[PDB]
Amino acid sequence: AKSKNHTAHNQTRKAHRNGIKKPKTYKYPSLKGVDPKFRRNHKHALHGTAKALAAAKK
Amino acid sequence: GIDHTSKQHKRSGHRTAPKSDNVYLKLLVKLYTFLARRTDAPFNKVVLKALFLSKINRPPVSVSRIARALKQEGAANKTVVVVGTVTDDARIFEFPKTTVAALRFTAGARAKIVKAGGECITLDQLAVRAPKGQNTLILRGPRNSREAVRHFGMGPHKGKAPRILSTGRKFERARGRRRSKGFKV
Amino acid sequence: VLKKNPLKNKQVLLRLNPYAKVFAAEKLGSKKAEKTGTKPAAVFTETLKHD
Amino acid sequence: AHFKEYQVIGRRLPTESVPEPKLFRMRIFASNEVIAKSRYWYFLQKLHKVKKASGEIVSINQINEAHPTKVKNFGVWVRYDSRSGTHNMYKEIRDVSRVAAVETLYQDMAARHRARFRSIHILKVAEIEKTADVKRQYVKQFLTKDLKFPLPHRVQKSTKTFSYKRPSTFY
Amino acid sequence: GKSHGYRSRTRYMFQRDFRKHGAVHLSTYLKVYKVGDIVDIKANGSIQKGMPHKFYQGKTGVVYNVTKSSVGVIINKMVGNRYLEKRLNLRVEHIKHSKCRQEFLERVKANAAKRAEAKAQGVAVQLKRQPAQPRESRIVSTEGNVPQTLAPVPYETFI
Amino acid sequence: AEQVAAERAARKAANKEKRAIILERNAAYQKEYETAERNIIQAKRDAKAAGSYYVEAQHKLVFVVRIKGINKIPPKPRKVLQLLRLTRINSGTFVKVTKATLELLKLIEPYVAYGYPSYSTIRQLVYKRGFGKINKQRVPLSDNAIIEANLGKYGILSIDDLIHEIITVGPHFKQANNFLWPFKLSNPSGGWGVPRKFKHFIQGGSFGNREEFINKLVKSMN
RNA sequence: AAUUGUUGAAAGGGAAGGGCAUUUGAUCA
RNA sequence: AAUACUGCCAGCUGGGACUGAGGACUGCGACGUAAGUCAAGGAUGCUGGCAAUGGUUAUAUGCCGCCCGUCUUGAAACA
RNA sequence: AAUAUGUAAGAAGUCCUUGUUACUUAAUUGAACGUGGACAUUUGAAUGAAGAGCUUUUAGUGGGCCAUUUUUGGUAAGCAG
RNA sequence: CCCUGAAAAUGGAUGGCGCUCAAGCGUGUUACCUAUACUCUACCGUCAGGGUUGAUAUGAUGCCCUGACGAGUAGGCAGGC
Repeated sequence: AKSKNHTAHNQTRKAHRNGIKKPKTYKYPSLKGVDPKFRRNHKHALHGTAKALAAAKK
Repeated sequence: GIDHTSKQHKRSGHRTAPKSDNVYLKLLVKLYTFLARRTDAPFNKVVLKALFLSKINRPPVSVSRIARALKQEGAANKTVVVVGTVTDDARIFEFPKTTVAALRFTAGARAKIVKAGGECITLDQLAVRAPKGQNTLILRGPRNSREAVRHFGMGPHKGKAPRILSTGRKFERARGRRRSKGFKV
Repeated sequence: VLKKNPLKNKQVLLRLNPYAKVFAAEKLGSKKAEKTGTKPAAVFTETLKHD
Repeated sequence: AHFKEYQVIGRRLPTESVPEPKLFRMRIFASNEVIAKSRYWYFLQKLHKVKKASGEIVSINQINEAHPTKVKNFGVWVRYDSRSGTHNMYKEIRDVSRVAAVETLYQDMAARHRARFRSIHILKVAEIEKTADVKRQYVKQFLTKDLKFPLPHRVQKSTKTFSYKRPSTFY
Repeated sequence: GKSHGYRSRTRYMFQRDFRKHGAVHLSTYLKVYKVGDIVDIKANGSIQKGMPHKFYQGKTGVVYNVTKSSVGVIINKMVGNRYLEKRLNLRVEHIKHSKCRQEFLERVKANAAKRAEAKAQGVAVQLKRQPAQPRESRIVSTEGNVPQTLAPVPYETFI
Repeated sequence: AEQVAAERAARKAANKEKRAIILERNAAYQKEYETAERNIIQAKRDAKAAGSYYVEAQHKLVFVVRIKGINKIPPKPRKVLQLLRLTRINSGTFVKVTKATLELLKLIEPYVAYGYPSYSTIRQLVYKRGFGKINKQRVPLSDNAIIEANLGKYGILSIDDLIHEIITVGPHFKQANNFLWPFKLSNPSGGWGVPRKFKHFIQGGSFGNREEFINKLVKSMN
């Protein structure tokens, strides 16, 4: 009793019933996979500029 | 026939009129519907829409949260509006004088406001004093802080609170959570 | 309550277009053009019948 | 349909490299201006490297017969694609106008060689001004002097589905 | 059985061009890559380290990470009924700059220059591009360009 | 409470002023139309007389009607039809001629018939089956007040102004066309004139570009 | 109710039964 | 000059069929110098006949109409 | 080649000045994040959009077939793929 | 175009009757008939956009205005006997 193995029919219609959605983008992207040294120095620089801004403008 | 580009006879997906059978709530809903229909202030429409929210969509607002909101610049002389229930927080010690309008008030929160020097009014009184919502500030509680939303969206490499009954050792801490017994999540 | 068709109801046509009265009065729908006469060039005349 | 002669003059799109492109004119028998332009473009992109997107029509006009009330003999050279191959023919028609002559030729070819309008290509239409170069007997037989031929077995048309008298086909 | 590997059916894809084998020209290593730059991906057969997959050949992506000799590219891959982001680290060799972005910066600079110059007087800046509008009216003169009559040629049996 | 007469008189005065402006603008538009038509005719005449040929500018506006049902349609042409607002059979829209629009029409040519419209048929269409889109509703246009209210920001305040914007493509042609609901026409009164609609116009059918011949079909269907 | 006998009414050229509209017969506000 | 063909008329008019929804006024227009009128955000006036029309059922006529439920890509099947 | 296919066609942008870093550079030399300041008609190609985005739950489904075109096995098949 | 090639078993199929300057064959032009298709109108239901506590007067889940749509197995939801 053989049976049909594989077919791509109606798959495109099934995927298009719920429209294919582009990923939601944000102003600040994820910081994973980035160079650890760059991330550490970015953290230090961010702390420094936050402190400078707090000291300057209150 | 029409090659429809969207679903036919589809509902708006929003809740019109409360699902509850509270007579006082329906009366308040009618009053705010009249306001939002015969006025131009978006505050009335926002309050009317929030009045239809469910229990899970209407989390309680604490007196500490009210004080934190009023601590903002220029918010000291404003009327707090909570569409729901206002609870009492024992972790705070100094409550400034204010005017909070909400549907239901916890006895402890009401006592705290009365002792501080404020008053507890209802939505009808708030509407009477400010028909257009002048000098008001709407407060909403944390909706994603419920314990039932942590389990939502569970999947591998997500860490989304697997649905369990008991907690401790040998309860979903075996293979599938450690690298020593195969794979980690 | 009901849509009345222009070009068949004169009242609705006049309401839509106030210029309709002037158009009808001046009979602008049948206007005689200037009686100018030009002769095609011999080149075009020969190209028309050139087989 | 009722074929009409349209002469179309076209040219390639002007370019800075070659200003004032050459103008090509062709006469086509077509039902309307759209068909005439389509046939003009199709014939142009068979002898010249041109296309509709890389060209334009500067003029299109309708040619009327100079003497449509005079009976003429027309010789038409045609090339057509049959069920097996392409063949060239020369047919002689007798008509008062070129459009009528080519319509008769189209009906003749579609009825006798099963060639459709997509198959018959009009190579050339000319008028034989001397009644001595005709080489077709079916045309020559109608140029004889003192031509009198009767119409035997005349068939009449009746407006009623029943007739009370036996019809006669005299004439 | 069946074979679906990391380099399956790339015989004509991961292959150097004709008369272009050997080492790589010393220009790719001198290109500066920064975060946010849009680059294209084209695998090179000489270098087999950091080679991209078959799907990511010819795709265009933004740069999100800079390493010693590599950059990270974010590529939107269509799986099922959604687009998923893929952060893949590739060597400098199998990556080239995209000229569409450069044309965009050039258009932006011209856009700002025109916005300054035209608005110095304030008349019809028309900073937006337009498609190919239909051609306007024109007059052709048959001075030395008399139209030549053309007729279909008879069928020929040339061999 | 006797000020009703005062507001009535003020409303009448404002309406009369508005009607005066409408009449002046309509007269100007009619004069421009006559001048343009006569200018084209005489330009053709001088070009013919001076041993030359007058190449008319390509038409900048077309009318496209759908002659095919909503069944057995490939997905890309179906999407193009939806983007062109042709979801019912015997539905027509106006299209400005550009490269993008021409390539769009070249894709759904098998299911539509399009051609260059004339002023008379444009006016007849707008007068008879002219419907606007206000609050996502098909409100019929039986007065210039609605047109002015929904299009006054673009300088269009009357049905004649809308017709002018349709015939002559201008700065606000996109908004003018978007404001108008697609025209739902009926089957032709005198018939399609061909035995098989789904064949090209050169091939003897309604499918394909009809150029100036679209006017007769549009008026028969309207 | 299935089934059966009489009375009263209708139909019946190798089926009956139904729907779209009407004539005729019986009955009905 | 006329005529054939195409396109336009915010040119006129003859004949026939379907429809009468809405229910004191509200608006946009026209005629009328002005009263007032109108084919202008959905039909009224007059007159005639009866106090048969029409509802249910049976037969007849023109057309259409395969046996209910399940399995199946496929049922009415000689499943 | 055609068809099919990715990316860009802007305010999450561009430009001027200069604050931070434990990154880097011979070096205030580059990189990131910034503060202040300038550019709203025509916000940067056309068209469209009973609005778009996001979360929870779950019924049934996991034997298909046929039609145009491309095409495998087979001589062919209302054959299989 | 037609003819020989061209022979299968109950009695039968351009549906048949039948048709011969066809009612057969190719092409060109008009008129004519119709789908639950298209345009308008009347009614029902659904959805969307709104008005209506200035009342004796009640059902603001009530009333009214405008626009669009209405197929369907398994299955889901809602309103009702």
